Amino acid sequence: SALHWRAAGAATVLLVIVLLAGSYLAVLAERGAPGAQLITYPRALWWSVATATTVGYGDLYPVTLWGRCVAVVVMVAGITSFGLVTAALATWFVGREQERRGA
Amino acid sequence: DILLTQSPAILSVSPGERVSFSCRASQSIGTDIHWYQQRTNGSPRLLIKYASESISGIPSRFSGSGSGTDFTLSINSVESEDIANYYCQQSNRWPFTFGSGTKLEIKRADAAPTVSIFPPSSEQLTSGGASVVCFLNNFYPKDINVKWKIDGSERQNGVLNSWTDQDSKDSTYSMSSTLTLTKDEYERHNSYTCEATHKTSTSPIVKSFNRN
Amino acid sequence: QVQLQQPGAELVKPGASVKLSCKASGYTFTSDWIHWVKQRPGHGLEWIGEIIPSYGRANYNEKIQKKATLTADKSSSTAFMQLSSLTSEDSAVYYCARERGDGYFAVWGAGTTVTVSSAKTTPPSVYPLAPGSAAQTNSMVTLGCLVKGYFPEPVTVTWNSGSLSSGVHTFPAVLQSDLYTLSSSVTVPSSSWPSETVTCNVAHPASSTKVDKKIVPRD
Ligand SMILES: CCCCCCCCCO
Ligand SMILES: [K+]
Ligand SMILES: [K+]
Ligand SMILES: [K+]
Ligand SMILES: [K+]
Ligand SMILES: [K+]
Ligand SMILES: [K+]
Ligand SMILES: [K+]
Repeated sequence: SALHWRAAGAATVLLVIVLLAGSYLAVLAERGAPGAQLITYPRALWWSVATATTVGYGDLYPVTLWGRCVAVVVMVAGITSFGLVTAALATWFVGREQERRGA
Repeated sequence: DILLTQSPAILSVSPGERVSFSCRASQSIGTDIHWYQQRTNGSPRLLIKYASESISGIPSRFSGSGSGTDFTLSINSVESEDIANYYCQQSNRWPFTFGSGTKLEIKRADAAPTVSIFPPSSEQLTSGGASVVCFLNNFYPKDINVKWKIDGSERQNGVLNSWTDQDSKDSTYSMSSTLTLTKDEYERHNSYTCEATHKTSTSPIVKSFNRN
Repeated sequence: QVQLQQPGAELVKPGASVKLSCKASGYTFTSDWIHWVKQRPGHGLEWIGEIIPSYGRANYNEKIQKKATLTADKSSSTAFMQLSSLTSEDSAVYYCARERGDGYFAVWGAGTTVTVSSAKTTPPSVYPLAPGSAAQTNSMVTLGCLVKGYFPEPVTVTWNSGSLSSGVHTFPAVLQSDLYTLSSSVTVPSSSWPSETVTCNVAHPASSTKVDKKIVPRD
């Protein structure tokens, strides 16, 4: 069980916790702001997933400052976790290519 | 804020028929619309959520449709228990909003009123009071008059009436006329009558009683 | 079981303030929001504000003059709405509902009737109502009971503690010089009376006074 596979794992779980706390904090921050649409958990969660993967359809978005802060954190956790996985994949490919070379 | 327009305000339909209520939003809200039912003196009751999703415990009679800005709440085969006020509410954008409401009304077959007169009780008399109550029950249409005649002479003082909204058991109406006199004023009179003129009978339905 | 419980009624003088309650029970979550709707007699529903127990944050309907203030109490599972400095305009039935963060109110409280006047509380007076001798009866017989001299609204009138529903009619109250008055009507088969009891239960929340009154034939 190599580090790079532990961080990836630890990053997927952590991502899921952020998605969830994100959907939660998002609604809490957005309710109260007139015209706001990020106001029910079920969709707030879909909003999160879309933001973490950075797809950002725009059908949903925070309009308050805290909502936006929650947004920044979700984006970053998403980018960091997905980048941590591709990093784990490069450690795997790089170490194995060494094997196929003898070393 | 979103504005849900619910028009017409009142709907008149014949039994067993199909009925449709409308809700209009100031702007597209998807299907984030929900219907509530509220009978006379009751609290609201969820009927349909997200415009079409059915709720458990609610007759299969109720169904909703629509998306965007136009939504409809239908009832397949109306019936007495369905008489009430219906509201729509939106969850699309904060703050949640309610419709002005729509009252359902059924039109049944004419029904003559069942009159009943009551002599004040002794427990009340013992306290310097005398109220002669008269009930005009289960009639239709709701239009009806009640004439009070004391010892042959019509009366208008002290008469307080009260009508009920269409009953959700049989779609009819009922009224209550109350003449409040003191023990004294009551003592010096013999017969009290209560006349009811209604569309079903040219001749007024009467009911009286003598103090002795 | 009744998930939200509210006080049948509350009386308040102008300029004063009251604190309503809504104790919840059943499947409670952290995602739960408790809402408060205001309904003036005859008019429709009106959203006042929301509060999330688990976090304790509250939002109010900014379109209307802000009079309410929401708070909660985790342990007891009770939400509180502090309405202050009221007028005639502020008197109506105030409901509370539970919303599970998905937008619709699945369950509502029985609501609390709130009256804003100076007139003091006055328990009702229940007087029987049995026919008169000359009253020739048929298959059905109509009985009833008069509730008057009370304040403020409302009053709940039952027949045989609920076992008797079919045939009841309870007319709306009438206000005459700071005292409401109303009559309820019951209609059972002629035979069944008075062989079988027929009592009218009259609860009046503003004075904590529920009273019974059997309906028997006259002298
Ligand atoms: C990381 C951002 C803080 C969490 C959101 C708090 C919202 C408070 C409500 O106004
Ligand atoms: K992208
Ligand atoms: K993108
Ligand atoms: K995009
Ligand atoms: K986009
Ligand atoms: K777009
Ligand atoms: K667009
Ligand atoms: K990338």
